[PDB]
Amino acid sequence: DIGMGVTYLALLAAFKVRPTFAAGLLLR
Repeated sequence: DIGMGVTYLALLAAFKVRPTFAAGLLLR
């Protein structure tokens, strides 16, 4: 695609923001 490398890195990695709350909930 025009930019599949952006989705596989953003929509695949950057997308992981939900669990980022519990994953780093230890930080205050």
